[PDB]
Amino acid sequence: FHTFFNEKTFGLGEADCGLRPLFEKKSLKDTTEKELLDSYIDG
Amino acid sequence: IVEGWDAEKGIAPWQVMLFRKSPQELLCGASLISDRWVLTAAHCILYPPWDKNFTENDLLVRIGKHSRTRYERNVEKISMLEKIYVHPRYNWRENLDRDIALLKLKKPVPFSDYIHPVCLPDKQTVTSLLRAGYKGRVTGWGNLRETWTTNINEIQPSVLQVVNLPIVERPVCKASTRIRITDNMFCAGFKVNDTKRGDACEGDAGGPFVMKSPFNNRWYQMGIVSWGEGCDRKGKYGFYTHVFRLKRWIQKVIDQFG
Amino acid sequence: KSSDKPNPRGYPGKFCANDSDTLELP
Ligand SMILES: *[C@@H]1O[C@H](CO)[C@@H](O)[C@H](O)[C@H]1NC(C)=O
Ligand SMILES: *[C@@H]1O[C@H](CO)[C@@H](O)[C@H](O)[C@H]1NC(C)=O
Repeated sequence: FHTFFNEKTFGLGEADCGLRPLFEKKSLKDTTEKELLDSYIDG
Repeated sequence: IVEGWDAEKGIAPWQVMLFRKSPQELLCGASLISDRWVLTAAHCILYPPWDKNFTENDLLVRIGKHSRTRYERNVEKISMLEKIYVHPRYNWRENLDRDIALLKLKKPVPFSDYIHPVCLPDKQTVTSLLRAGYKGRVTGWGNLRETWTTNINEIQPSVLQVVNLPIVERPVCKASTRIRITDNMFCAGFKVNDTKRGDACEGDAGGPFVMKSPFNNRWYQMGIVSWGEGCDRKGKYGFYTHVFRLKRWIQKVIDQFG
Repeated sequence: KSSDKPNPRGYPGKFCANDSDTLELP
């Protein structure tokens, strides 16, 4: 990833944002992800 | 959210509720970009046309909720607001340009399985995901439909809704309304004008418009539920605050704590 | 009409005292 904010002005989280505990961390996809991931035709 | 569905628990740990203290009232939605900062729509905080001018004390935020009403203890965490930072060049009089604001939680909030911050995009992620056709996601406890079968004000969900919407080309977004849209907002919905339906309605403001980068597997908040005419209106698209464009501002504020 | 400014989304809490008809429709 890439720390953009300053850990002390921003707060904790920056380095692990966007990763849900009940899915990503667990390698579990949610009901509708595929509908989104499949829409990213971009290379 | 209209045409959406029940969100699996912990589907959006960042989703937040902007709660008015007295009287208690669920105002808008919000996000968690950090344990000290909450992002939400500016008009949720300031809107003269409706005698709407809240301050740090008038309200607070509830994080990690699922139910639109009960107090899910041992899960959701309440937090008092320390300072509200609504974008200066916010324009509540004309087109609601730059609808955005930052919320500084008095005391940092503890993370968990149901509360985890969302990621702010970067020039690189935006350019590749924020394009016409690419679908994004939105979540909130807003109205399930634009209208009211009036003898029944029950169109408000019992649990956090979630709808997947695709982004619409700028020109179309422009044509869709007489209102003057800017490069500080983008719209999404369906033209297909049948296929699937769905949009955010009253009460989804501040709600995040997120996308999961197929590259690093993380969720990014491209927009903020701002405005729209009607809800799920054919030939009509929703409008969210372009988050990446106000990154600069966000940066400024956080770095100088306002 | 005499208008058009966008409809902000935080729900109508500010006027949840709204419109319909003086009752009569299916
Ligand atoms: C909000 O009220 C504050 C605090 O009393 C005042 O300074 C300001 O004029 C009000 N906001 C607007 C732009 O109406
Ligand atoms: C969808 O219907 C809208 C709303 O009536 C109309 O403005 C639009 O041109 C239609 N889209 C088609 C038929 O391509």
